[PDB]
Amino acid sequence: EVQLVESGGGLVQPGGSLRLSCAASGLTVSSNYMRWVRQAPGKGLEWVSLIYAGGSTFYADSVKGRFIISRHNSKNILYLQMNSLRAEDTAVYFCARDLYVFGMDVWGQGTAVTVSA
Amino acid sequence: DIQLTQSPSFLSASVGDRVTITCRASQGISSYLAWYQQKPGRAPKLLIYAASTLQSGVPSRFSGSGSGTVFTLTISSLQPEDFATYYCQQLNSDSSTFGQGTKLEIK
Amino acid sequence: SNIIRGWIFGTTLDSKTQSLLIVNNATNVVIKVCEFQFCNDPFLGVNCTFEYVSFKNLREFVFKNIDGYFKIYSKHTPINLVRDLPQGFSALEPLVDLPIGINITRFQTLLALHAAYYVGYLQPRTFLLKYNENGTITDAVD
Amino acid sequence: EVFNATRFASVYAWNRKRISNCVADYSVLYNSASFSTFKCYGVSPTKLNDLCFTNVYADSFVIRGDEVRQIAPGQTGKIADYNYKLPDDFTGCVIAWNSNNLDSKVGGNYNYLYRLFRKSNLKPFERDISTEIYQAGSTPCNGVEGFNCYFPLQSYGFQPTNGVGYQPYRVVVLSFELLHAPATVCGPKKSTNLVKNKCVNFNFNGLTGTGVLTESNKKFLPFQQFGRDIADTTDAVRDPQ
Ligand SMILES: *[C@@H]1O[C@H](CO)[C@@H](O)[C@H](O)[C@H]1NC(C)=O
Ligand SMILES: *[C@@H]1O[C@H](CO)[C@@H](O)[C@H](O)[C@H]1NC(C)=O
Ligand SMILES: *[C@@H]1O[C@H](CO)[C@@H](O)[C@H](O)[C@H]1NC(C)=O
Ligand SMILES: *[C@@H]1O[C@H](CO)[C@@H](O)[C@H](O)[C@H]1NC(C)=O
Ligand SMILES: *[C@@H]1O[C@H](CO)[C@@H](O)[C@H](O)[C@H]1NC(C)=O
Repeated sequence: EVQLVESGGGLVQPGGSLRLSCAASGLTVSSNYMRWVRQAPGKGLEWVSLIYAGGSTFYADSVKGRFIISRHNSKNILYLQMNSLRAEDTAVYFCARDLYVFGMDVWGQGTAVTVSA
Repeated sequence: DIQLTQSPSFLSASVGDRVTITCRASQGISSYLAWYQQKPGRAPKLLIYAASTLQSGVPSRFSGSGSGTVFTLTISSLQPEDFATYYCQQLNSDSSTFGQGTKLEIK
Repeated sequence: SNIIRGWIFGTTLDSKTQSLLIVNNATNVVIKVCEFQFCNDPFLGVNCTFEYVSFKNLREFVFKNIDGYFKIYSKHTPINLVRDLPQGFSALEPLVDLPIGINITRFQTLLALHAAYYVGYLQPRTFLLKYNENGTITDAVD
Repeated sequence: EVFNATRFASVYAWNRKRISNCVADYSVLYNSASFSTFKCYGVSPTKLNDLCFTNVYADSFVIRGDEVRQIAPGQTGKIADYNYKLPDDFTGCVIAWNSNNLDSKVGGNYNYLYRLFRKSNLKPFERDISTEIYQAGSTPCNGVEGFNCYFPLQSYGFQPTNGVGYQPYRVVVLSFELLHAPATVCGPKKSTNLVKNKCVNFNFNGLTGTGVLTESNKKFLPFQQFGRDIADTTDAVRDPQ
């Protein structure tokens, strides 16, 4: 069927940059609405950033400017760059599907990304 | 911005009991609200998308009602394995927020 | 009986590119710019950028394009000589100054089928126009 | 009449009307208080009447009120890209107003559709009226129960009960272009009350002469616009009004 694998969670340093990786099977990253939503431990989900099929990147108010997203065409792998991270950004990020109004279907598996110094 | 809040966010009920989860958005979003189910240590799954309807593959026991600033998640048959954290999100919005979330447990 | 019924003004005038079209009907005067495909001898039975709506008889005309303006002049003096255009002088008053903007290097005439006509060519020549007291041209010398 | 026309095209199939050979009252248009949003980017509405163009295009469509901000030059978004894209350099105005009582009804307003799904952004001033069945097109079998493919057109959810910003706002965006062609649509021309027998500076269709104007006796030819003297000095003008 279709399965989304999320990877790239690990310890980083403030002001660093790590490449979050998401592998999607059965979906084309070119014509899909990838979105990133994180889940802090002991807390609910919260939106992070959104990218349209053709571009037009969107970011949350808290992480505006700090975060940059750039999906790669090679094997429809979803990517999410991080910049100027903080200790409060530790959470389990998740992948998204293309449905904007018809309701989401699947996420990524999700890996916790611990940020501290 | 549009903010969402679920009450009472902590409800305890037994099996085969009707439970209503309300996500009253602070700002009008019409019927564009999606219901999710986030089991612990797993990824959430959608139950109702946009207006009151059924996602392909979810049990028919899940239903919803209400539109605008009021919503209600209705479960006719409360199975023992549907107790998780439920989320509400504005589907037709550029900045899609998430609800506080409610906790379901064995009474 | 007004056999002449229209004019064509276009570089290609065969639907290849935009060409000025003048079609004259008793109801109204018709001008378009749309592209039409016409045969070698189009007979009349008995995208558009611009548009406009407005042998006793001799219908003189002068068509010219300068500064992107299509100018039409005319004069309908009665002629009692059926052989050739008569000796005499009759100035032509302007009718239309529509800014077509389409360069014209070719010309054609429309006829009706169930009748002579003349064609001159203009060229820069200094004239000395004599104006009447009422403002009309009575005489002119090259 | 286009603004007061009952029928308005949808956002995806936005109507394109070519306005030529007339005059538009931009002063009156800006003076109208019915417009909630009146944003001009190319020419200010005060000087729009003075500014003279040659071709005007009117795009009539109905969008959700929250997308009015997205409808703008150099703007990104679902509506701003997938079905109505504007150039980075813009010469025109954007007009929006409330339309809750006009088109929104108790029942669902499905007459208006939006390009929810699209493979890539559209070029400015380009419309995609093709109601293609499945945007993604992963498999050409055209299955009814699409999994990776979905219908790009979706009906707007309109209800007067909400009244929060999701209500439809009628938005029309103009485009003024200079095609190096003589003007057809230009601003209104203010005509002052003419005064005679008084030394008054005058401007008759660009004559811009100075002198005292008196009632004359000479009779022009009906096509002749202004007189002249022997020394090529203007000495008689036909009043246009
Ligand atoms: C008008 O001109 C057209 C030329 O195509 C001709 O066919 C037609 O008979 C004329 N008269 C009317 C009433 O259309
Ligand atoms: C009208 O002329 C042709 C007709 O095919 C084409 O270039 C286009 O549709 C239009 N062009 C211009 C410059 O208006
Ligand atoms: C005149 O015709 C030439 C074609 O040889 C064309 O390039 C030019 O644009 C035309 N001029 C006008 C004013 O249409
Ligand atoms: C000039 O005066 C009137 C003006 O309409 C005209 O009828 C008359 O024929 C003209 N006279 C001459 C001598 O041209
Ligand atoms: C408008 O201009 C025409 C030009 O001939 C003039 O006759 C008329 O009196 C003017 N005013 C109105 C109200 O038509």
